[PDB]
Amino acid sequence: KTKMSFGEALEVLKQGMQVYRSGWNGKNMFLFLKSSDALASDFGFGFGEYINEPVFGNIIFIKTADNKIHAWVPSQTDVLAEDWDIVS
Amino acid sequence: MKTKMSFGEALEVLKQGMQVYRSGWNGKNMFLFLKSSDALAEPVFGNIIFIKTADNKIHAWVPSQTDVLAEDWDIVS
Amino acid sequence: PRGSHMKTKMSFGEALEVLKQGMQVYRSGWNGKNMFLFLKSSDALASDFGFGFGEYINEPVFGNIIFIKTADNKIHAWVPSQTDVLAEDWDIVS
Amino acid sequence: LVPRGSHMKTKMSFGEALEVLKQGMQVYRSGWNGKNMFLFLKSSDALASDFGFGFGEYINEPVFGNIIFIKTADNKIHAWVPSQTDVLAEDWDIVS
Repeated sequence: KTKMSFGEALEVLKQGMQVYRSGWNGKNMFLFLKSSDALASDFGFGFGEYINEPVFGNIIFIKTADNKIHAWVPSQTDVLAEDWDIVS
Repeated sequence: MKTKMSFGEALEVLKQGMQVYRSGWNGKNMFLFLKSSDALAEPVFGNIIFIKTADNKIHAWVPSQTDVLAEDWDIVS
Repeated sequence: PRGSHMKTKMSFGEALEVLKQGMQVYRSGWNGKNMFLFLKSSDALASDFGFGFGEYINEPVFGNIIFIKTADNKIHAWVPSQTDVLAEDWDIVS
Repeated sequence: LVPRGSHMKTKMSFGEALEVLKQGMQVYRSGWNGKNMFLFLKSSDALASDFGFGFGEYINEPVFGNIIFIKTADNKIHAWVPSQTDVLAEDWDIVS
Protein backbone atom coordinates (compact mmCIF):
# COMPACT_ATOMS: atom_id res chain seq x y z
CA LYS A 1 0.00 0.00 0.00
CA THR A 2 3.12 2.07 0.02
CA LYS A 3 3.39 2.14 -3.78
CA MET A 4 0.77 1.51 -6.36
CA SER A 5 -0.37 -0.74 -9.09
CA PHE A 6 -0.41 0.28 -12.70
CA GLY A 7 -4.14 0.29 -12.56
CA GLU A 8 -4.15 2.77 -9.75
CA ALA A 9 -1.57 4.81 -11.49
CA LEU A 10 -3.83 4.80 -14.51
CA GLU A 11 -6.53 6.18 -12.34
CA VAL A 12 -4.28 8.94 -11.08
CA LEU A 13 -3.25 9.77 -14.66
CA LYS A 14 -6.82 9.86 -15.64
CA GLN A 15 -7.44 12.33 -12.85
CA GLY A 16 -4.75 14.45 -14.46
CA MET A 17 -1.81 13.80 -12.18
CA GLN A 18 1.71 12.71 -13.02
CA VAL A 19 2.93 9.22 -12.28
CA TYR A 20 6.27 7.41 -12.31
CA ARG A 21 7.90 4.10 -11.35
CA SER A 22 10.71 4.14 -8.82
CA GLY A 23 12.08 1.14 -10.69
CA TRP A 24 12.88 3.44 -13.58
CA ASN A 25 16.60 3.93 -14.18
CA GLY A 26 16.74 7.64 -13.46
CA LYS A 27 15.00 10.67 -12.01
CA ASN A 28 12.70 13.43 -13.32
CA MET A 29 10.89 11.00 -15.61
CA PHE A 30 7.18 10.85 -15.29
CA LEU A 31 3.99 10.20 -17.25
CA PHE A 32 1.20 12.60 -17.90
CA LEU A 33 -2.02 12.35 -19.89
CA LYS A 34 -2.88 14.94 -22.52
CA SER A 35 -6.60 14.67 -23.09
CA SER A 36 -8.01 14.99 -26.61
CA ASP A 37 -7.51 18.48 -28.16
CA ALA A 38 -9.60 18.84 -31.28
CA LEU A 39 -7.94 22.26 -31.82
CA ALA A 40 -4.59 20.60 -32.65
CA SER A 41 -3.95 20.65 -36.36
CA ASP A 42 -1.36 20.39 -39.03
CA PHE A 43 -2.21 23.98 -39.88
CA GLY A 44 -1.24 25.15 -36.41
CA PHE A 45 -3.07 24.77 -33.11
CA GLY A 46 -6.50 26.42 -33.26
CA PHE A 47 -6.28 27.19 -36.99
CA GLY A 48 -7.77 24.06 -38.58
CA GLU A 49 -9.18 24.61 -42.05
CA TYR A 50 -11.29 21.45 -42.52
CA ILE A 51 -14.18 20.40 -40.27
CA ASN A 52 -13.38 16.67 -40.61
CA GLU A 53 -9.66 16.91 -39.86
CA PRO A 54 -8.66 13.95 -37.65
CA VAL A 55 -8.78 14.73 -33.94
CA PHE A 56 -5.90 13.95 -31.58
CA GLY A 57 -7.29 11.61 -28.93
CA ASN A 58 -5.81 11.10 -25.48
CA ILE A 59 -2.11 10.68 -25.40
CA ILE A 60 0.10 9.55 -22.60
CA PHE A 61 3.44 11.29 -22.62
CA ILE A 62 6.64 10.50 -20.83
CA LYS A 63 8.73 13.45 -19.88
CA THR A 64 12.29 12.49 -19.70
CA ALA A 65 15.27 13.90 -17.86
CA ASP A 66 16.38 15.25 -21.20
CA ASN A 67 13.44 17.67 -20.73
CA LYS A 68 11.95 16.00 -23.66
CA ILE A 69 8.46 14.77 -24.21
CA HIS A 70 7.72 11.51 -26.01
CA ALA A 71 4.66 9.36 -26.51
CA TRP A 72 4.75 6.62 -23.86
CA VAL A 73 4.96 2.99 -24.83
CA PRO A 74 3.94 0.93 -21.78
CA SER A 75 6.48 -1.82 -21.30
CA GLN A 76 5.31 -5.20 -19.92
CA THR A 77 7.21 -4.72 -16.71
CA ASP A 78 5.74 -1.21 -16.46
CA VAL A 79 2.20 -2.50 -16.64
CA LEU A 80 2.89 -5.34 -14.26
CA ALA A 81 5.04 -3.32 -11.84
CA GLU A 82 3.89 -2.26 -8.39
CA ASP A 83 6.34 0.59 -7.78
CA TRP A 84 4.20 3.41 -9.21
CA ASP A 85 3.91 6.70 -7.38
CA ILE A 86 2.77 10.26 -7.85
CA VAL A 87 5.25 12.97 -8.62
CA SER A 88 5.13 15.83 -6.14
CA MET B 1 -21.94 -3.28 -10.10
CA LYS B 2 -19.73 -2.22 -13.06
CA THR B 3 -20.39 -3.31 -16.63
CA LYS B 4 -16.90 -3.48 -17.99
CA MET B 5 -13.49 -3.08 -16.69
CA SER B 6 -10.53 -0.91 -16.70
CA PHE B 7 -7.11 -2.15 -17.68
CA GLY B 8 -6.19 -2.50 -14.05
CA GLU B 9 -8.98 -4.91 -13.43
CA ALA B 10 -8.05 -6.74 -16.52
CA LEU B 11 -4.58 -7.08 -15.28
CA GLU B 12 -5.88 -8.59 -12.08
CA VAL B 13 -7.91 -10.94 -14.16
CA LEU B 14 -4.73 -11.76 -16.12
CA LYS B 15 -2.76 -12.32 -12.96
CA GLN B 16 -5.34 -14.90 -11.93
CA GLY B 17 -4.78 -16.81 -15.14
CA MET B 18 -7.65 -15.72 -17.17
CA GLN B 19 -7.95 -14.43 -20.65
CA VAL B 20 -8.96 -10.86 -21.35
CA TYR B 21 -10.12 -8.91 -24.34
CA ARG B 22 -11.29 -5.47 -25.37
CA SER B 23 -14.65 -5.10 -26.94
CA GLY B 24 -13.38 -2.20 -29.04
CA TRP B 25 -10.85 -4.40 -30.71
CA ASN B 26 -11.35 -4.80 -34.38
CA GLY B 27 -10.41 -8.37 -34.59
CA LYS B 28 -12.31 -11.38 -33.48
CA ASN B 29 -10.95 -14.33 -31.59
CA MET B 30 -8.38 -12.15 -29.99
CA PHE B 31 -7.27 -12.07 -26.39
CA LEU B 32 -4.44 -11.66 -23.89
CA PHE B 33 -3.08 -14.22 -21.50
CA LEU B 34 -0.31 -14.11 -18.92
CA LYS B 35 2.48 -16.69 -18.87
CA SER B 36 4.35 -16.91 -15.57
CA SER B 37 8.15 -16.89 -15.25
CA ASP B 38 8.55 -20.55 -14.34
CA ALA B 39 6.78 -22.07 -17.35
CA LEU B 40 8.80 -19.70 -19.54
CA ALA B 41 12.18 -20.98 -18.24
CA GLU B 42 21.95 -15.64 -14.34
CA PRO B 43 19.01 -14.43 -16.46
CA VAL B 44 15.62 -15.07 -14.85
CA PHE B 45 12.48 -14.84 -17.03
CA GLY B 46 9.72 -12.48 -16.01
CA ASN B 47 6.04 -12.84 -16.67
CA ILE B 48 5.10 -12.26 -20.28
CA ILE B 49 1.79 -11.10 -21.57
CA PHE B 50 0.84 -12.67 -24.84
CA ILE B 51 -1.73 -11.66 -27.40
CA LYS B 52 -3.35 -14.30 -29.45
CA THR B 53 -4.65 -13.17 -32.70
CA ALA B 54 -7.37 -14.31 -35.07
CA ASP B 55 -4.78 -15.74 -37.30
CA ASN B 56 -4.13 -18.22 -34.48
CA LYS B 57 -0.75 -16.78 -33.65
CA ILE B 58 0.76 -15.65 -30.42
CA HIS B 59 2.94 -12.61 -29.98
CA ALA B 60 4.40 -10.79 -27.06
CA TRP B 61 1.87 -8.07 -26.39
CA VAL B 62 2.76 -4.41 -26.71
CA PRO B 63 0.03 -2.53 -24.80
CA SER B 64 -1.36 0.31 -26.85
CA GLN B 65 -2.25 3.67 -25.31
CA THR B 66 -5.91 3.30 -26.18
CA ASP B 67 -5.78 -0.22 -24.63
CA VAL B 68 -4.29 1.05 -21.39
CA LEU B 69 -6.83 3.86 -21.14
CA ALA B 70 -9.84 1.91 -22.28
CA GLU B 71 -12.62 0.54 -20.12
CA ASP B 72 -14.16 -2.02 -22.46
CA TRP B 73 -12.11 -4.92 -21.10
CA ASP B 74 -13.79 -8.27 -20.49
CA ILE B 75 -13.06 -11.87 -19.69
CA VAL B 76 -12.96 -14.31 -22.59
CA SER B 77 -15.66 -16.89 -21.72
CA PRO C 1 13.07 8.97 -64.97
CA ARG C 2 10.55 7.49 -62.67
CA GLY C 3 11.08 4.12 -61.04
CA SER C 4 9.32 0.77 -61.08
CA HIS C 5 8.03 -1.48 -58.29
CA MET C 6 10.31 -4.52 -57.99
CA LYS C 7 8.81 -6.03 -54.83
CA THR C 8 5.51 -6.43 -53.03
CA LYS C 9 6.98 -6.81 -49.59
CA MET C 10 8.04 -3.95 -47.35
CA SER C 11 9.60 -4.38 -43.98
CA PHE C 12 9.24 -2.10 -41.02
CA GLY C 13 12.69 -0.77 -41.69
CA GLU C 14 11.77 0.42 -45.06
CA ALA C 15 8.61 1.79 -43.67
CA LEU C 16 10.52 3.59 -41.03
CA GLU C 17 12.78 5.33 -43.41
CA VAL C 18 9.90 6.43 -45.45
CA LEU C 19 8.34 7.85 -42.25
CA LYS C 20 11.52 9.72 -41.44
CA GLN C 21 11.39 11.25 -44.90
CA GLY C 22 8.07 12.54 -43.85
CA MET C 23 6.07 9.98 -45.58
CA GLN C 24 3.10 7.95 -44.44
CA VAL C 25 2.88 4.11 -44.02
CA TYR C 26 0.36 1.39 -43.22
CA ARG C 27 0.05 -2.40 -43.08
CA SER C 28 -2.11 -4.59 -45.33
CA GLY C 29 -2.68 -7.02 -42.44
CA TRP C 30 -4.32 -4.42 -40.29
CA ASN C 31 -7.92 -4.86 -39.63
CA GLY C 32 -9.40 -1.57 -40.72
CA LYS C 33 -8.79 1.07 -43.40
CA ASN C 34 -7.49 4.56 -43.81
CA MET C 35 -5.14 3.78 -41.08
CA PHE C 36 -1.70 5.01 -41.29
CA LEU C 37 1.33 6.08 -39.46
CA PHE C 38 2.93 9.51 -39.64
CA LEU C 39 5.83 11.14 -37.88
CA LYS C 40 5.82 14.64 -36.32
CA SER C 41 9.07 16.36 -35.41
CA SER C 42 9.67 18.48 -32.33
CA ASP C 43 8.95 21.73 -34.20
CA ALA C 44 5.92 20.46 -36.09
CA LEU C 45 4.51 19.36 -32.75
CA ALA C 46 5.14 22.71 -31.03
CA SER C 47 3.12 24.23 -33.85
CA ASP C 48 0.34 21.57 -33.90
CA PHE C 49 -0.21 21.37 -30.13
CA GLY C 50 0.61 25.02 -29.37
CA PHE C 51 3.18 24.06 -26.72
CA GLY C 52 6.85 23.18 -26.51
CA PHE C 53 8.56 26.28 -27.89
CA GLY C 54 11.62 26.04 -25.65
CA GLU C 55 11.55 29.60 -24.32
CA TYR C 56 11.86 28.42 -20.75
CA ILE C 57 14.61 26.59 -19.06
CA ASN C 58 12.85 23.67 -17.43
CA GLU C 59 10.00 23.69 -19.85
CA PRO C 60 10.02 20.52 -21.77
CA VAL C 61 9.99 20.18 -25.53
CA PHE C 62 8.40 17.53 -27.71
CA GLY C 63 10.62 14.90 -29.22
CA ASN C 64 9.75 13.17 -32.46
CA ILE C 65 6.52 11.26 -32.20
CA ILE C 66 5.02 8.58 -34.39
CA PHE C 67 1.26 8.68 -34.58
CA ILE C 68 -1.33 6.48 -36.03
CA LYS C 69 -4.50 7.68 -37.66
CA THR C 70 -7.29 5.26 -37.16
CA ALA C 71 -10.59 4.83 -38.96
CA ASP C 72 -12.35 6.82 -36.32
CA ASN C 73 -10.65 9.89 -37.74
CA LYS C 74 -8.64 9.88 -34.55
CA ILE C 75 -5.02 10.20 -33.83
CA HIS C 76 -3.13 8.38 -31.19
CA ALA C 77 0.47 7.90 -30.42
CA TRP C 78 1.68 4.77 -32.12
CA VAL C 79 2.76 1.81 -30.07
CA PRO C 80 5.12 -0.37 -32.09
CA SER C 81 3.87 -3.91 -31.49
CA GLN C 82 6.08 -6.91 -32.10
CA THR C 83 3.76 -7.89 -34.98
CA ASP C 84 3.89 -4.44 -36.62
CA VAL C 85 7.66 -4.40 -36.28
CA LEU C 86 8.19 -7.89 -37.67
CA ALA C 87 5.54 -7.57 -40.36
CA GLU C 88 6.55 -7.33 -43.99
CA ASP C 89 3.18 -6.31 -45.41
CA TRP C 90 3.89 -2.60 -45.13
CA ASP C 91 2.84 -0.28 -47.93
CA ILE C 92 3.27 3.44 -48.59
CA VAL C 93 0.18 5.61 -48.61
CA SER C 94 -0.18 6.73 -52.20
CA LEU D 1 43.31 -18.09 -46.29
CA VAL D 2 40.62 -15.46 -45.38
CA PRO D 3 41.55 -11.83 -44.64
CA ARG D 4 40.13 -9.94 -41.78
CA GLY D 5 37.77 -7.09 -42.40
CA SER D 6 37.73 -3.74 -40.77
CA HIS D 7 35.22 -2.39 -38.33
CA MET D 8 33.78 0.76 -39.64
CA LYS D 9 32.42 2.93 -36.87
CA THR D 10 28.96 3.52 -38.35
CA LYS D 11 25.73 2.75 -36.43
CA MET D 12 22.44 1.73 -37.98
CA SER D 13 18.74 2.31 -37.86
CA PHE D 14 16.19 0.04 -36.17
CA GLY D 15 15.22 -1.27 -39.53
CA GLU D 16 18.62 -2.64 -40.01
CA ALA D 17 18.82 -3.98 -36.50
CA LEU D 18 15.65 -5.86 -37.06
CA GLU D 19 17.01 -7.62 -40.14
CA VAL D 20 19.92 -8.61 -38.11
CA LEU D 21 17.66 -9.87 -35.36
CA LYS D 22 15.85 -11.83 -38.02
CA GLN D 23 19.21 -13.32 -39.12
CA GLY D 24 19.51 -14.53 -35.56
CA MET D 25 22.08 -12.07 -34.30
CA GLN D 26 21.76 -9.98 -31.13
CA VAL D 27 21.56 -6.16 -31.09
CA TYR D 28 21.74 -3.29 -28.66
CA ARG D 29 21.47 0.49 -28.63
CA SER D 30 24.51 2.43 -27.55
CA GLY D 31 22.14 5.15 -26.29
CA TRP D 32 20.89 2.81 -23.58
CA ASN D 33 23.00 3.96 -20.67
CA GLY D 34 23.11 0.44 -19.22
CA LYS D 35 25.44 -2.40 -20.19
CA ASN D 36 24.98 -6.15 -20.72
CA MET D 37 21.62 -5.46 -22.40
CA PHE D 38 20.58 -6.85 -25.74
CA LEU D 39 17.71 -7.86 -27.89
CA PHE D 40 17.44 -11.29 -29.43
CA LEU D 41 14.83 -12.91 -31.58
CA LYS D 42 13.31 -16.33 -31.03
CA SER D 43 11.61 -17.90 -33.99
CA SER D 44 8.34 -19.83 -34.13
CA ASP D 45 9.90 -23.32 -34.04
CA ALA D 46 12.50 -22.49 -31.42
CA LEU D 47 9.55 -21.20 -29.34
CA ALA D 48 7.42 -24.34 -29.78
CA SER D 49 10.57 -26.18 -28.67
CA ASP D 50 11.47 -23.97 -25.69
CA PHE D 51 8.01 -23.76 -24.09
CA GLY D 52 6.94 -27.16 -25.47
CA PHE D 53 3.82 -25.84 -27.14
CA GLY D 54 2.58 -25.07 -30.64
CA PHE D 55 3.95 -27.65 -33.01
CA GLY D 56 0.91 -27.52 -35.32
CA GLU D 57 -0.75 -30.94 -34.76
CA TYR D 58 -4.12 -29.35 -34.05
CA ILE D 59 -6.15 -26.94 -36.10
CA ASN D 60 -7.31 -24.60 -33.48
CA GLU D 61 -3.98 -24.89 -31.78
CA PRO D 62 -2.09 -21.70 -31.84
CA VAL D 63 1.53 -21.21 -32.78
CA PHE D 64 3.96 -18.74 -31.24
CA GLY D 65 4.97 -16.19 -33.87
CA ASN D 66 8.39 -14.58 -33.75
CA ILE D 67 9.26 -12.89 -30.47
CA ILE D 68 11.87 -10.28 -29.61
CA PHE D 69 13.15 -10.67 -26.11
CA ILE D 70 15.50 -8.44 -24.27
CA LYS D 71 17.99 -9.61 -21.75
CA THR D 72 18.24 -6.91 -19.21
CA ALA D 73 21.03 -5.45 -17.22
CA ASP D 74 19.56 -7.13 -14.18
CA ASN D 75 19.82 -10.48 -15.77
CA LYS D 76 16.16 -10.82 -16.56
CA ILE D 77 14.61 -11.88 -19.86
CA HIS D 78 11.43 -10.07 -20.86
CA ALA D 79 9.42 -9.64 -24.00
CA TRP D 80 10.71 -6.41 -25.47
CA VAL D 81 8.53 -3.37 -25.88
CA PRO D 82 10.17 -0.81 -28.26
CA SER D 83 9.98 2.76 -27.11
CA GLN D 84 9.42 5.28 -29.87
CA THR D 85 12.95 6.68 -29.54
CA ASP D 86 14.13 3.03 -29.72
CA VAL D 87 12.34 2.86 -33.06
CA LEU D 88 13.59 6.19 -34.41
CA ALA D 89 17.14 5.83 -33.06
CA GLU D 90 20.24 5.23 -35.16
CA ASP D 91 22.68 4.14 -32.43
CA TRP D 92 21.91 0.46 -32.92
CA ASP D 93 24.80 -2.01 -33.19
CA ILE D 94 25.46 -5.75 -33.41
CA VAL D 95 26.72 -7.59 -30.34
CA SER D 96 30.25 -8.95 -30.83
